[PDB]
Order: sequence, then structure tokens, then C-alpha cells
Amino acid sequence: PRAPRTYSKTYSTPKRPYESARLDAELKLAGEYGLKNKREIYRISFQLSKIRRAARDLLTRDEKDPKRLFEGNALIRRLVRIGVLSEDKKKLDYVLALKVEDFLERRLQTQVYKLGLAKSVHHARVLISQRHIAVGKQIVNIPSFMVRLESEKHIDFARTSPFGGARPGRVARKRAAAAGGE
Amino acid sequence: GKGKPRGLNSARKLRVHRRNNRWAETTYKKRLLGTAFKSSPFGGSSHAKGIVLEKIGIESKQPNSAIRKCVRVQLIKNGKKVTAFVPNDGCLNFVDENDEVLLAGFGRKGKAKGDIPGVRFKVVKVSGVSLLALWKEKKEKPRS
Amino acid sequence: PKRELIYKEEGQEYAQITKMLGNGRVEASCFDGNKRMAHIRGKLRKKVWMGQGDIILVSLRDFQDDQCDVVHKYNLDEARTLKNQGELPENAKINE
Amino acid sequence: GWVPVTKLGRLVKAGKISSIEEIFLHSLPVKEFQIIDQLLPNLKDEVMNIKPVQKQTRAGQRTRFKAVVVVGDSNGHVGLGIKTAKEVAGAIRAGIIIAKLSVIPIRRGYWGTNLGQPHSLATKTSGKCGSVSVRLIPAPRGSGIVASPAVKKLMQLAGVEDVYTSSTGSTRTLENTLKAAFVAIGNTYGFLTPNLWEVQALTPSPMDVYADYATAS
Amino acid sequence: MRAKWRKKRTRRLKRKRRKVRARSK
Amino acid sequence: ARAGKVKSQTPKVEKQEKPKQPKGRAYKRLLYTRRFVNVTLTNGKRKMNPSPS
RNA sequence: UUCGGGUCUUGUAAUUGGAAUGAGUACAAUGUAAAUACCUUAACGAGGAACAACUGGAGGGCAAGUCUGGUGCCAGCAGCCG
RNA sequence: ACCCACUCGGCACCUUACGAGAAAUCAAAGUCUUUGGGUUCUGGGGGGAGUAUGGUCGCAAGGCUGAAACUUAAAGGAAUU
Ligand SMILES: [Mg+2]
Ligand SMILES: [Mg+2]
Ligand SMILES: [Mg+2]
Ligand SMILES: [Mg+2]
Ligand SMILES: [Mg+2]
Ligand SMILES: [Mg+2]
Ligand SMILES: [Mg+2]
Repeated sequence: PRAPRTYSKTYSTPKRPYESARLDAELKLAGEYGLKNKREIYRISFQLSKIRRAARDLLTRDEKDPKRLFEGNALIRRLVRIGVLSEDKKKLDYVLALKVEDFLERRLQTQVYKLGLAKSVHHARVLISQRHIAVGKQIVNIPSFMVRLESEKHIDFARTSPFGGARPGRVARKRAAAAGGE
Repeated sequence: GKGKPRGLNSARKLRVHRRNNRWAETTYKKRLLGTAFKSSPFGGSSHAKGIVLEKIGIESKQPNSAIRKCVRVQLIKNGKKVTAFVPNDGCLNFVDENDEVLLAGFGRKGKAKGDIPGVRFKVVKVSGVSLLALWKEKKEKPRS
Repeated sequence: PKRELIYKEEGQEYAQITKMLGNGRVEASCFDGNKRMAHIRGKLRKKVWMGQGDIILVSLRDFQDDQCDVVHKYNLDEARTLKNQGELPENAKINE
Repeated sequence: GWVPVTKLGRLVKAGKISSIEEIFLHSLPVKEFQIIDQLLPNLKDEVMNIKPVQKQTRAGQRTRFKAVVVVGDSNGHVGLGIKTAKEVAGAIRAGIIIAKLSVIPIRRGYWGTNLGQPHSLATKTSGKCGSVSVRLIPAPRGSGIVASPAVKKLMQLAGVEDVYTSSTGSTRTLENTLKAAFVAIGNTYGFLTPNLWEVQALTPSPMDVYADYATAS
Repeated sequence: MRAKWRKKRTRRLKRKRRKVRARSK
Repeated sequence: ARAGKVKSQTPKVEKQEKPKQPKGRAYKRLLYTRRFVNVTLTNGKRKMNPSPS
């Protein structure tokens, strides 16, 4: 009889399974951003949709009306923080025009790739999974982390691991050992 | 015009009329009369276990011709006798007389499948093990 | 040009038509002891036409014995030949 | 090359008509497909389907192929062509031409607040052909085309970015549906909206300004 | 079969049924 | 027996020991390469599984 | 003038090369009522035969073959059309 | 009593639809995705079946009321060569 825990399904499947063009688009997207699943894409889409729902609702209310002024503004701020909206477009009307690419071009994946540190997206992903790459001296394991624009300045290798300068570890170490008494 | 009443105080008529009409919608009727419990061999349930009486080959409907390999089953829960199709090429010789079998529906919601006349049920599991598993040779039938 | 007579294999039986039932079914008195409800299986619905007291090569259904398949048909000469060879118990009379 | 019958065609060839806009304005009948080509260089041609269409004779049956073609850019211009011929390629080609000939303008509009560049339709518009009624509804930005794939393609061709649909009747007979959609699209111009209230000039037609350039002498 | 004839047949059947019922009673 | 004859008849052909497919994100990458990076041999109507005959 | 260097970019080969890693194990220390497990970590822990992804499909609906054997209105498949 | 012209009410009809409709056709079967004048009744794939049963009304024949199991991928409409 303890208080229930809240779950939420964070993605939504397409309403039509084998829409070929759509499928191809999805594939292309995956290729672009080193996505393990269509599931990731779906998640992103769902997120976008949620935002859109909010925005539309806000629009439906009169402009300069309190609720719109507040909630909508907050949403806009959030978007700007995340780095999906640009400073030109703090508008709420522009929130509807966002599209899936802007969210994917903001993952700790893509960001990692686009700052050096990588050589292709797959490599970056591997690095992320492998516990290389820290943000604010905090090692991030998550490929789809959503880099918060002000933290984007701080993406670097960890103080642990090689690459960012510590003990080589595992394979290199083994090699060294082998070299040692020979 | 339009057959329905429209007036701001009609409401009741709209309700009652709708209720009356609803009975022409078959699914609704089924739900309300409770024909899933009173009739139907499965007691409104997704699956049922039964004991194999005998193995019967059934001749398919027209355009087609082939002996289908079904099984006459008597269900444990009520005692009603039903025909159940045994899917896949071998499989009929996995069954035998006096064997406990798990039957699902066919996939037509009470109606008969394809060309097999009077058969409304699949065979899923014999003596506790999946037919598919047996067929693919992933497990063996642990006698009866 | 001539046709050949084909002998019965294991799971097969020589039968005679007793009566015309309908829907593609024939009551067959098998030369074994049993009088079975022999269902005409696909191939002989098409062209190979039955009579009344004709000899038919019946394939026995392994799991269910009262119902059986009909595979092949013989005329009168063929029947006689079979009798001579000792394939049939002697009562095969085809002259219609 | 090309040598034109019809005055309009001749005018087009001359260069006296700069855009199809003028033609649209003066409701001038486009009867040569080359005019369209000249004036709209950027037309994408989408073949919707090819279906068999049969006629019983004493010996066998004559089968013909019905080609349904939609044509357009992304700037409010669409054509729809139905053509039956025995050869499939030929049918397709003819259909394309027909579509081009048809080509219609679209009243693209805003959902709410005219922020920048119209995305949707200006009004809720319906079109009816056969039994198929296709209702098209102005959608908010970034909602996409919400349509049965056939209609969706047409919408895309037209250049509508965001639109809701409510296709009713026997939509499965695709040709009819397409026709209905086309009709609906057409209807967008011909709706008298408050931002069109005020009376204008009535310009002399390009068929009358350049009457001398018309006719081969 | 004509619908009228079917109806007639049904009626005939019903007469017999009625008779049977009466007998039972 | 009438039942299960075709299966019995068929020659028991064994699966060839192959190099394993790179499962996951790698697989997706591979697919992408096959389709939209290489764009190898395009007929107009771009085919997926062509027959070797 | 025929090549071709291929100066630049791509894919494919049981070719070959150093790097990276947690899945496991495991000193410890956390954790904990005492423990598990997590999070943290000394030590071990990757080269195809491994540290092997399955589940369903490839006529249409509906993404994907008129490839190769077998079967021959049979065995079967097929929600529907077949 | 005719004749002409107008006018209400009626049985219809003729031609066009600019409207409807799947079409045959329709001055309503129009003023319906540009959907709301007021209202009563009836239908919700085809069979089973206007059957079974229970009422009720009939001297009786019958009427009014009226199922389900099960069955089936069509039954139908208008037009086409
Ligand atoms: Mg570490
Ligand atoms: Mg497989
Ligand atoms: Mg299969
Ligand atoms: Mg296959
Ligand atoms: Mg396909
Ligand atoms: Mg009904
Ligand atoms: Mg008719």
C-alpha cells in the first residue's frame, strides 16, 4: 500500500508501419547521427510533438493573456537553453517550426563529434559509451545527453582514462608489461 | 428537417433512441447479452486446455483441395467438444489420443479461418510444450 | 497407345464402389473387410469419371480409418487382369 | 523545336507574357502544353498509378492502361491528368501533358498570425467528385500534411506545407479522390475573404494589349 | 423458390406444429 | 503417413558458417552505407535484393 | 594525339596493425539493521572458433527475390484476396 | 357558353439545371464537410428468419411483437461493353 511510482512511455511508434519514404528518411537520419535504433528517432519525435502540443495550446489562447505569457515564455527559455531555438527566434510561433534535426544536432554525441575529439559520429558514440568525455568534470556515459549550450564550452576528455592524460590502462599497460622483462 | 429531434430540451429522446439503435451493432449486442459466457466454447477466454479425443482430417472448401489435419478436442473447463486445427507440415503426428492440448482462437474472432470448414481453433501446446518448438526441433515431447 | 496398371503399396488398398453418395464422396467396399466412406481427393474430381460398381485404388488415411482417399481408377479389362493376378478376391464384375 | 497554333501560345513564344500569373488573372484558355513548360520551368511530374481498364469483345477483351499524373512545383501550381491508352509509356506521357494543360493556382495562407511566408491554406475548402468528398483544413505550422498518401503527394506538389484532411466516401477509388482534392485546391481561389473585399482596376488582357503580335501574317 | 411459396410452406409447417402442440396439451 | 511428407522428403541442407553481421548501431551504419552513401548501381527504380541469374 | 598518372575522394578483401572498453570476475572501501546489488575501484578480462541477437516476413494489402534445390491441387501456406 | 388577361387552390406535365445524386434520374430526391426551421417513425453486411420462444389480439386462418446459436465474403444498387 505504498505510494505508487509514476512511469511514462517516452516514445511513440508510427501510425503506419511500412511507409517506405518515411522509413528511408528515418534510416538517413540514423546514418547522420549514429543512432542505434529507430526507437531513438521516435523518442525525439515524441518530445517534439509534446512541445508542439504545448505551443499550439498557448497560441489558441489570446496573446498578452497571462498563461500564454508565462508558460509559453518558459518553454521558449528552455528551448534556448537547450540550444534548439536560436536567439533570432524567441517567439513561440517559431517553436512550431522546429523539426527533428535540431534535437539530434544537440546530443552529446553530435556535439562531441563537432568539437573535434572524434573523427566521425560512431567514434564519438563509442567514446561516450566507454566513459571517456566529461562535461563539468562529470563523466557522461549517455550518448543522447542534450548539451545545455552554456555547458557546450566545457566538453572535454576525463581526468580518468587515457586521451585526457592518466594511466594508459588494459591493452597499452599489457604491452608495456610485455616489453618490460624482454 | 433531419429525422432526429433537435430542440434544446429533447436530450432524453436522443439518449433513449441511441440506446435502442445500439442493439443493431453486433459487437455491442454480444457484449451486452454476454454471449461470450453463455454460448461460445471458450468461456469468453483467450485460451483453453482440452483432452484429445481423436485426430480427424478435414477436406477444405472449394477452389482448394487438401486434407487439413485437425483434432477433435474436449475442453477441460466445461466439457464442450470442438475441432482444432494443427498448424505446420508434420505436427499432426505430435498429438496422439488422450493428450492434453492448449487451444487458442484462430484469428477471426469466433469465425472460421480460410477454407477449413467448422474449425475455429488452433493447437498451440501439446502435453505442456509448444508445437512450434517441437516443429523447429528445439524441444521434445516428454511422453504422455 | 496403351496405359499401365499400378499395384497397391503399403497404406493403399483395392476398393470397389458400392453407391454414389454426392459432394465428391463415394461409399467404397474395400477388399480388406471394411466398408469405408471414401472421399475423392482432388485429382479425380476433374476428368477420371466414376461408375457404380467400379474398381478404385484407395489410399488409406493413417490416423482415421473410416475416411479414405481415392487415388486411381480401373476399367473392366484392368479389373479382370487384377483378378487373374490374384490381387482381388473374386467378385469384380464390370459390364454396364 | 515548337511552332504555335493559338494566339496565346504565339504571345508566349514572343515573350509578351512573362508569367502564368497573367493567364490566371484573365482566365485565358491554355490549349498548348508548351506554354506551361515555357512559363513554369520547374515542374515535377508524379505518376500516381497505372491500372488496367477492360472492354469485352466477341474475341477476348481489350485492355487499356489508365495513367493518373499529378504535376507541380512548390509555389501554388498543380495539374491533374487522367489518360487512357494501350501503351503504358504513351499513356503516361499523354497524362503528363494533360496535367500541364490543367495547371491551376492555389491560395496559400496562414493559420494564425502572418509571421512570415504562408504555410497552409487560407480557408477550409471542400471538393466533391463521385462520392469522395475531400475536406481540406488550415493547419498550424510544423504539423505537416495530414492526408492519405495520394492526396498528400498532390499537396506536396502544390506547395502547401501544413494541412489537415477529412476525406469521406469511397476514397479507395483513388482517381476520384485525387480529382476531389484537385477541386478543393482550386476552390481556395474563388472564396471571397475580407482581405479581398476591395474593388480593383480591371486590366486589359494580354490578348488585347498585344493583338498585333497575335496571328501569323 | 419464390418468397410467397416459402411463406406458404412455413404456414403449412406451422399448422402441423400447432396440431402437435394441441395433441400434447 | 499422409502427414508431414514434404518435410521428410526434402534434402537436409546445412547452413554455411558465415562471417557474423555487426549487430546494433554498427548494423544500422552498414545499412546506411549500402543505401545512401555508396548509391551503387542505380537503374532509376533503385532495387534492394537483385537476383543473380 | 590512345593510354595514363589517380595528383583528390569513396566502398569492398578469412587481408593485417596498435589503441579503447564493460559483460564478467574480484582485493578493498562504500552501501546496509546485517547483507545483496548499485555507484567507486587495486588485480585479471577481445580478434572471428569469440565476449557469436533474436523475432518475424520477402505476390498484393505492406518494407523486402519471378534466385537455387525439393514437392507436384499432395504435403502444406494463406487474418483477406489467394 | 365561349375569347383574352390576371389571380389564389389542385391533378399533372415540358425544357433547362446554375443545384442534388452511385447513377437511373430529381423543381425536389434542391437551399448538406459552406454540415443545426420543427417534429414522428425506421435501418446498420448476407444468410439463419419474419423462424424459435414468451406475451398479446383472433371462433379459426392468422396478425402485432420478435431472438439467438450457428453460418458466410460477399448479397445488393445503378450503369458498361
Ligand atoms: Mg575508469
Ligand atoms: Mg530467419
Ligand atoms: Mg514463412
Ligand atoms: Mg522462402
Ligand atoms: Mg513491396
Ligand atoms: Mg443483418
Ligand atoms: Mg442490376
